[PDB]
Amino acid sequence: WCCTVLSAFGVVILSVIAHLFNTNHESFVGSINDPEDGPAVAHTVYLAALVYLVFFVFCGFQV
Amino acid sequence: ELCPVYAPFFGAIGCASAIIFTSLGAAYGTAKSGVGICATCVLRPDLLFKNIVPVIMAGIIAIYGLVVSVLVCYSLGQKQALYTGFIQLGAGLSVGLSGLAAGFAIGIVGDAGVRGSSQQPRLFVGMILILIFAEVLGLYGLIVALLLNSRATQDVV
Amino acid sequence: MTELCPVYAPFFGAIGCASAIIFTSLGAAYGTAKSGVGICATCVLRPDLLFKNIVPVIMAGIIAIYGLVVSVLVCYSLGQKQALYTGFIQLGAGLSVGLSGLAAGFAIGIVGDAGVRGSSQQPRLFVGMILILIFAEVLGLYGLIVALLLNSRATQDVV
Amino acid sequence: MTELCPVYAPFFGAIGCASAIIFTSLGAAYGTAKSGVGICATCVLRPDLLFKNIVPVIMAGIIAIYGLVVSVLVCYSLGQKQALYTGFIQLGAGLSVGLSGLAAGFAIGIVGDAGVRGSSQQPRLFVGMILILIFAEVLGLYGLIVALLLNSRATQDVV
Amino acid sequence: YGIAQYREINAGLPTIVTFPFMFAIMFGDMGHGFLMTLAALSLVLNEKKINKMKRGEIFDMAFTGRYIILLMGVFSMYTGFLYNDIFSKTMTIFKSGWKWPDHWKKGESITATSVGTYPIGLDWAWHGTENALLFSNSYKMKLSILMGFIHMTYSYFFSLANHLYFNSMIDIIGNFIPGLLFMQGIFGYLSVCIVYKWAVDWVKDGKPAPGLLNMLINMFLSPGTIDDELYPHQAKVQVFLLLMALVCIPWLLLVKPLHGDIMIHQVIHTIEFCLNCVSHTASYLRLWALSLA
Amino acid sequence: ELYAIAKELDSWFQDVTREKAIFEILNKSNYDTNRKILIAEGWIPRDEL
Amino acid sequence: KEEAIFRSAEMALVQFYIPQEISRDSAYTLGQLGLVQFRDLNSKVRAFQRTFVNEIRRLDNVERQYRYFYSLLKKHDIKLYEGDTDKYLDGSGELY
Amino acid sequence: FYTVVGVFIVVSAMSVLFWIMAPKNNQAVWRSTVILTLAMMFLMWAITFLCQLHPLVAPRRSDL
Repeated sequence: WCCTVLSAFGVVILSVIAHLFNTNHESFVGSINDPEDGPAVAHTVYLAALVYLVFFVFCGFQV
Repeated sequence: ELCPVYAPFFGAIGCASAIIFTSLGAAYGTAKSGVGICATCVLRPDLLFKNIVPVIMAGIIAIYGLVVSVLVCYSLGQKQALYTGFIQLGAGLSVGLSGLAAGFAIGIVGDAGVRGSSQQPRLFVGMILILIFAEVLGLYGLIVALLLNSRATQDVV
Repeated sequence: MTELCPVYAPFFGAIGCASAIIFTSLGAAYGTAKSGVGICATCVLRPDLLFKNIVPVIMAGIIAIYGLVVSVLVCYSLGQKQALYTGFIQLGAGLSVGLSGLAAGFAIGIVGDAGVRGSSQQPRLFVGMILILIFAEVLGLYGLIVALLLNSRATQDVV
Repeated sequence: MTELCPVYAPFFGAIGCASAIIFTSLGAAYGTAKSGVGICATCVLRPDLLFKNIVPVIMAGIIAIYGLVVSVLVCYSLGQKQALYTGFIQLGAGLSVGLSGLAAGFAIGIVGDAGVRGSSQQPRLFVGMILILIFAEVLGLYGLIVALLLNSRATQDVV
Repeated sequence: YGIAQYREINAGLPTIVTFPFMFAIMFGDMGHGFLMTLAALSLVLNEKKINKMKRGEIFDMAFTGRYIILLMGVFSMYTGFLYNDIFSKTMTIFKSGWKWPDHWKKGESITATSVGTYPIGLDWAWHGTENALLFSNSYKMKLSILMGFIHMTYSYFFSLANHLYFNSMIDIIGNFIPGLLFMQGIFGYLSVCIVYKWAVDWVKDGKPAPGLLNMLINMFLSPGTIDDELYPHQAKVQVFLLLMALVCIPWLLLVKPLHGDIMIHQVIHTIEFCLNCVSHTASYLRLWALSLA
Repeated sequence: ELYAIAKELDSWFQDVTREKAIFEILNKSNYDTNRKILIAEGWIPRDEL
Repeated sequence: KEEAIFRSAEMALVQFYIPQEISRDSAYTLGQLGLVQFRDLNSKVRAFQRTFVNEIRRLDNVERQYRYFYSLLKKHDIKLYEGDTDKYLDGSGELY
Repeated sequence: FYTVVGVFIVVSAMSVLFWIMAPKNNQAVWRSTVILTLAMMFLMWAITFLCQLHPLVAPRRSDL
């Protein structure tokens, strides 16, 4: 039951940060100290959002 | 000549001590308050949330230490005048040791207050008032640190 | 720099500010700590005196205010090009006021810690408590008088 | 060695890098030791709480991780001809995280010990113990903040 | 804290709005505020479910404070809108008013020119800059001091209304006007000169911006010792209202105990009031402190 | 029997607690059996008398 | 009209004289109304010699019996059968 | 910069309007919360806008 709301907010947070990364935004990438490689990190964060959605389905199926 | 290579040493030590001494004061305060709370709330669980107040408004001392540390370190410089370093050291010592005194007072006052409130609840307001007057000490230390560091770059040559 | 105004002069001024505020805070801390322990131990049975046994705590706060005032007054006479004189005189004033405040805090804390139980067992002793608190506060008053007289002597006739 | 990059400059940086991990380890060890005494004495009677009352031990481990992060980041910034400014900054960061972590370990060890002894008979005090442990942990977190920001400020704009 | 005895004006009414906004000022963040507001909202819609069940030692105080945290989270929405950080990360909804140079050197120090102004909140160009923290310290300093002063004025006008509800003809003259004049002449003057300092374009006007705390305190040290006056006739204003503040003390000490037997209470009340006003005005800086924390 | 009792035990418990409070207030009054038994005083808001 | 509260509303001290027969019913309806604070009248008379002590102890005994019944209920597979409805009925007593 | 003053005028007009047009029942709490909410919202926004108005310092960045 604990994983429910955690994944609930995690899906949204991962999706929005992934969109910002994929849009090549100044506040996240562009700086030398930043990882750069926007598409790669965006794809990884897409995968993280997908797995959190998987946990959502798995936990909510118990209801 | 007014800018020795060792000038940033005083500023660095001031910035360090501003969080060190405040952290020790807040740590003793939180330790004494927490042992008091968990020694009293065993016999009265439900008043836990109200008895937590010593811990919070003792950790305010560490908050003061952190904010002084940041507002001092953001005045550190490679070519800072010996005077800037000394003023930063003075502000750091002021806030750190004032917070240490405040932590001592808050810790043992909160311990006494939680022991008292374990019996009857009207002591809550009184222990608040006393420990407010204890935390105002770290407040004054914050004041002194702020004004010293504000002057620290007034007319530096 | 010049021999009258060495580069290490601000040490004494900054240390005077720090010593004043720190030692006054230590005195106020011991005072409020002992007084608060006394109050929370004595009005747990008698909570209706609680709002008026806080006087020693108030006087400890007043000592802290003494320290703040002297510290800011010393701080706003500082300077990079300040005379050795100014540094040492501010150091002396800060040390004097801070240690006098420490003594006053010790006295207020101890006597208030005694007097809270004294009053809870006998109400008429509260007047004596307040008189002793006044007498102990006048010590910090002397400390601040010394500190301000030194601060006044600090800046005039400087080179 | 030049004026701004003396031969003895790496002293302060190396001892800061060390003192971080020493003092954080001392705090973590003290906290772990008192928490372990508490856990053993409290869950010899009530063993089902073993998996739960272990949290202050992991919190002391987090203090150790704080020290490790500070030390490993300071170590990389250490350099042969680094400015003595960087050395002083690294020493200050190391002390500011290490002593803060030692104080945090002191507080969290005392609180965790007493709280796990309290939780032997009354189970709802667990949440309050956790909250007070968080308030103790945030002190080491503040030490981490100050150490990291000094470390970042150490290298930038250096002769 | 205490029980409001009768048909005076209490503090319970302004609390419902001052409490959440002070917390938000000390807490401003869309992220954490959003989590806490969702917690409150999920504790509000299921109210009927919770009314018929015991919250328990996890949600006891939360159940009691079931609605406070809701408006609390709304004010957190506001403060995060102004303190533009979301989980300490700044949003880009509004175009920045400050433009970087067209050719920034990789690794070199880069300046910014104020080519515009940000509608609401701090300009997002401030995020991730060395001077940002200082700018934020100064801005909060002043924000916290103004908010705390205005809270003091609001409470002291509550004292005015309390006194005026009864006859209290001696009480108002003895306490309100002298204390109000002292408090205004010092701290409201500080606030208004802060606001004017913001209003005037110091960089564009050529005049250097005077030190705020010096302009505060050289009044108490030596009137007229002004490095740069905020406005014409500034030193005359200094000496005038400083004399006014000084004469407030005999006003606050003498007029109320007249028939005095209550002079002992009056003098402790006066000294307590002045030191307590300066103490609260100082304590208003820890809104800044919590904000930075 | 237990199922029947549980179907109305809460009602009787709440009621009997209410009469407990009622009798506590009754003793709190100035009752005197030598005359009209019950007489007392109370604080009421004026705008609901 | 409205009687909202800035700090308080003008409240009155009212004395009650009531007949013996309807005293208990008046107390019950006042309690389910719940609007008046009774000041001290017979606080001098200590607890062991109050007027209504015998019915107080009888109600204490029946409360102990109810606690015994609830102990049996928790020992068995039933708990608060009327809790859904009885709680509402007691709550519905307001303005009723 | 009189834009903040104009915002003050409009928010004060809204507050003064809602003071009278507040619900005629539960007047106290509703009126107080709405007027103080609007006023203090304006106060904080005015502080922020005036701070961002005429900056005294310019940011330093060593990265893109």
